[PDB]
Amino acid sequence: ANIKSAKKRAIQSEKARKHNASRRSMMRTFIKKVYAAIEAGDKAAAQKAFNEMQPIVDRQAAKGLIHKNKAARHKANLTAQINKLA
Amino acid sequence: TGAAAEPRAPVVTIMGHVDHGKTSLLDYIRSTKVASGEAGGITQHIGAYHVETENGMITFLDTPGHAAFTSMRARGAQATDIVVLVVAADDGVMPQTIEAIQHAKAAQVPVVVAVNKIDKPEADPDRVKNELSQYGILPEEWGGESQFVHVSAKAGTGIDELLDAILLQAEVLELKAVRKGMASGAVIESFLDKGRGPVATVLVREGTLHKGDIVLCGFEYGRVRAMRNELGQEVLEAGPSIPVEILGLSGVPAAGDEVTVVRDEKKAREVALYRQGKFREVKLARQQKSKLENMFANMTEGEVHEVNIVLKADVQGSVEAISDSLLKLSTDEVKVKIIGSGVGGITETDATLAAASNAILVGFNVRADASARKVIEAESLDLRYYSVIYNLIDEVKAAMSGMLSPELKQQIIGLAEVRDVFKSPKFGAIAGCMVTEGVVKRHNPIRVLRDNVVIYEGELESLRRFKDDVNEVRNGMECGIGVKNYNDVRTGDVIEVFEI
Amino acid sequence: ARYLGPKLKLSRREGTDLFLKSGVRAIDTKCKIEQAPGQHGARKPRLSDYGVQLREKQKVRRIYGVLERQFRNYYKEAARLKGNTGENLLALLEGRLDNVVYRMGFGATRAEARQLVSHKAIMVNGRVVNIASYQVSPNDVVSIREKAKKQSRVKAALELAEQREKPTWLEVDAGKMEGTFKRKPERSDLSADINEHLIVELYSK
RNA sequence: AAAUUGAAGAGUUUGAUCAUGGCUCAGAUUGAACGCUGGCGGCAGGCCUAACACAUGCAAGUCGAACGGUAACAGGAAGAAGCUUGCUUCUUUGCUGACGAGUGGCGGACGGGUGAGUAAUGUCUGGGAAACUGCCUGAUGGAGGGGGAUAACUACUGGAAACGGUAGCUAAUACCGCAUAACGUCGCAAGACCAAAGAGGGGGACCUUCGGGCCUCUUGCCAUCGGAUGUGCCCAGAUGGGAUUAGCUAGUAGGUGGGGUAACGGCUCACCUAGGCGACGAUCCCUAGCUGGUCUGAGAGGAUGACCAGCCACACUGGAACUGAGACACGGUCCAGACUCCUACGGGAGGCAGCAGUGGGGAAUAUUGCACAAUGGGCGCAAGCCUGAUGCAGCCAUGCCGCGUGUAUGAAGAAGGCCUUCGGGUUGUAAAGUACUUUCAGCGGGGAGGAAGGGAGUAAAGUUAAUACCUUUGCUCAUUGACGUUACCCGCAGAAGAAGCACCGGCUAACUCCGUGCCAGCAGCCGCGGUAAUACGGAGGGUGCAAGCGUUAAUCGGAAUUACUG
Repeated sequence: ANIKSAKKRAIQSEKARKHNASRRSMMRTFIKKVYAAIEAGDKAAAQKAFNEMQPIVDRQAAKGLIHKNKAARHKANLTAQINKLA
Repeated sequence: TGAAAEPRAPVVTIMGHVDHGKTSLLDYIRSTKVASGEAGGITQHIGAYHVETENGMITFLDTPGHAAFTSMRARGAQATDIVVLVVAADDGVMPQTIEAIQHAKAAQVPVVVAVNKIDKPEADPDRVKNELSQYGILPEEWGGESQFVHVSAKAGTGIDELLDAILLQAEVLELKAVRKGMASGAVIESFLDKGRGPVATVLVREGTLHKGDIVLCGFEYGRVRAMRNELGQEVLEAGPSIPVEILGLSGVPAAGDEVTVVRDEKKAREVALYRQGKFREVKLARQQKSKLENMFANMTEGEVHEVNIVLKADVQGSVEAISDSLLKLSTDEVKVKIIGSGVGGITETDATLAAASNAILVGFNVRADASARKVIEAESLDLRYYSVIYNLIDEVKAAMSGMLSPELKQQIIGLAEVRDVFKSPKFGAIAGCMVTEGVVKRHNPIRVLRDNVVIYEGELESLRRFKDDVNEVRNGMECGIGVKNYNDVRTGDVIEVFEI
Repeated sequence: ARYLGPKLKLSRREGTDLFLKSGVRAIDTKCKIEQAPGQHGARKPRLSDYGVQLREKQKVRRIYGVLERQFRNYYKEAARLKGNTGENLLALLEGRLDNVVYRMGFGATRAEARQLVSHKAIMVNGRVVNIASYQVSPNDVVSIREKAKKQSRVKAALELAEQREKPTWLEVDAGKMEGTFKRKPERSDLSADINEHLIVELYSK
């Protein structure tokens, strides 16, 4: 970049990018564990997995990695499905 | 005003026959050595470079000596306070060097000289002194006040003496200038740039400058946007001594002229336009005379065939100078003329200029514009740029030499004698022949002669042997011939066929 | 921006006195008043309908010292204004300062009055107005400023003025060299061999 | 009170006529150009062409009151001395006024440029419902206790440069756990789950580890529900032409369910139904940013979309997402393309449709200027710093408006020119002469306003333990204008420095002589030119405009000549 701060911003945005990426990848992992339990038909594994997932979709919302509404749908959606089976 | 007198750095020019290592003297002092780093190995351009050396300050200017640069050496002499003439003991005196002698005396500029080669054993100073003794210029210790210097120019040997003479020669004469006042001077060389715009290299006689000051060069006017000095990209102030490239002028001025700054631009607008009117009035005047001079509707003879050329050179100094040398190669037979000499590069209206009348488009130094390539590539034309003027002056001549179409005589293809004429309805006659030499052909012209004088002339229409009607007949083979518009066939005459 | 040439030519072309000289002289002893200027002045113009309209507009313009652009703009304003356009044109002309200065007798001619104005010799409401076309309003007081009061042109100008018909809508004190634009002149105040409707016709076609 | 209360026709077909019908003119208008000419000023306008390419400067920073900090300069200091004993120079130490480089915060999504693309994820009018929304704002509560890092820096090392490699080492409002957790999110509910950060100003007992504790106020941080502003989304109508384009469509149209977004939605995927669009113009092709408005017209219309303002779209070309409240980013990143610059040859760098400026194209369009003083934007508690936004200045008669280039007097009415039947007519009161004025330009002298604020003190209130500090409001003192030689006013000199352009046969205001002789030439239309040419060219005279005047280009008018009105 040409301007002093523009240079600095590219550096900061890359750091943030690697920070966000790391936390975001983690989060989707814990979401995916729940969908995987559901697809195997286990209430407990899927409830257990939902309980681990809950606090982290909530936290990443508070931290701006995602919006509150996204966290809610995930909880709403998974909760809907797990109940529909056991 | 104020009549303030301050000393200045002397402006010096150097002249000679090409090859006295005139450039080497400057580059060694400048500790640059740009020589032989450029195309051609010689300096085809003019430039001024100021250096700082004890004692005081001095600047150097140089112009190449060639048959072609009649104007540059003439203007460079009158501008400089001191002129230097390089001479070699091996070269001695040459017709280009004596040409530089006249420029020194006619400009009433004092002259000091230097012997270029002390290195070569076959080179001696005494030869130079005595042979140039005959000419009133360059006396030594005869009471003619002129001093000779002996330098290596390669060795880098002093020099100490030459430098001293130059400082002294400028010291002995009163140096007159002023630090503040109305700026004025002359233009060294002008050219055109793409980003920067039209620019000029200007020696300022009275040294003063400012970004806000209005400057008027010739019939061109404008405000200075920026100032550049040699390598230095920007200079705030410029004195009467050191030269500074000027920028921001309306258009590319004349190759050289007197430049004067003014207080306001509005007052200088009418003056600049006034000079254009006179230059335009004489332009139409010289146009009417040359056309009416013949006093006839056409040329009295067959020299009417001519060649046209289109020239745009990056520098303004060349187009006027080399054209004069380009008119030297002109001859009565083939006439060559320049059309639309440009200040730089190439343009749409220039390519259009070569489109109307067939011509070669050449430039001392030029590059093709994006809009220029489209036109040149589409229609059939020729784009050729030449680093040196010598390669140009040779090929234009070449273009001219080719233009000529002279046949001064041809070589007989075959010679045949005719005997026992026969009658034909179509051609009226068929003359039986026997080829004694060569091969007879159909469409090649023939010369019919009797007793060494030519009875008739023509070109064969039908070559026929028997009923074969072959297009070719060798020697010592029976052959037959007939032609239209030939009434009388007599034996003993010989027909001479010749190729063209 | 001003007509600077011979003046009686204008009167001679329009067929009438345009008051372009002081009036000290019978105009017929200064020029051949009843003959147009030029080689062919004696010739009569068998004059077209357009011609009579043109000459009438020229006449009024030449009286007041107005060139075409400004005068056309005067028509435009007269038209825009309420009431009869032809009469509005003459109100606007007659309200000009160079004009009013002339009518109070401070200048022998409108040309002279205009020079008085331009040369900062005239005040309006004790305030210096130096542009000729300044529109003067009811109750305004225009005066010769103190320094210009001893100019002999002005005394002579007031003498001649005293010998012209005296305008109703102006109250002039010759001693003080001040005067008051009481009201806009009516149509009936102004000469009756001006044909405004012709000028109105010229500018509507 | 007033505020669309407005409308013209002429020449030219014919021997002549009436009708038909086209061509042409008078008018307004212009971002104009060219030709001749050119004094001043105020206000405006100024690449319409190549969304062609761009050298150089400048156009986005700021905060030490978040943080480790010193390298510059500035003081200060135990202690070195300049020592001529209070003046001091340098060795030192961030002690502090400040501040390069660094982390961090907020801004680089605004301001400014352009109109390429787009006949619709556009615009205009009018409505909807499923949403987010930095800074500013109201409400109610938090602001507890910890942890591992890292740039800078240090050491070693690679590069021509750009910029790197190792290992050390350290701070925070950088970063992450843990606690706390509802009028929040999920859930019928029971329950389950989510955050944070300090930094400054001043200070009375009181005292220590002299750091501060503690007292107090300012400010920032977290949560939730609002306000305001901004933005996303959906529907209807309108918004160019072409059928010498009539059929178009597989995410296509809908349904179910999963996923997805801030949010509704074929947004996406699977499955199912077989629909959906189209002569009320789909599809395809050409062209084009839309509007307020602008020009013209009595109007209805016609033409149009510079300058100002609103919306959209773009940022070298094609594609992409990252950061962020906001971007798929005008001076950010990545890939590919076109192109250019640097290089020590191994490798690097850049994108003016920001402001100046350059080349190129063109009939044609400006200075590489001054200033943040004013308004407004970014950061900061502030002081202030930045701001080619903006305010101004330069250039060009490009346009609009104003003014000047003198005023008055001046006759047998001169000389000269021009016409003349040689009587005289004209140029012409024009000139000369005579008085007289002095705008503008020139030169000196003086001198508003655009300035509100901000700075020291002071006093009062609200604060509080407090007269501190903070903040508000009065007081005084000294100050802030790029323009600028400002506007404007006074003085001096003299008519002194300031008039050109087109036209004069009819249309059409303005007539004669000489030259030419179907030539040279004119010509908007008719039509002029072969011996009297008011039509060519010169002259005298005249007409119309006037710092302009003509010619060319261009829209509408007249044209009821696309006729809805008609």
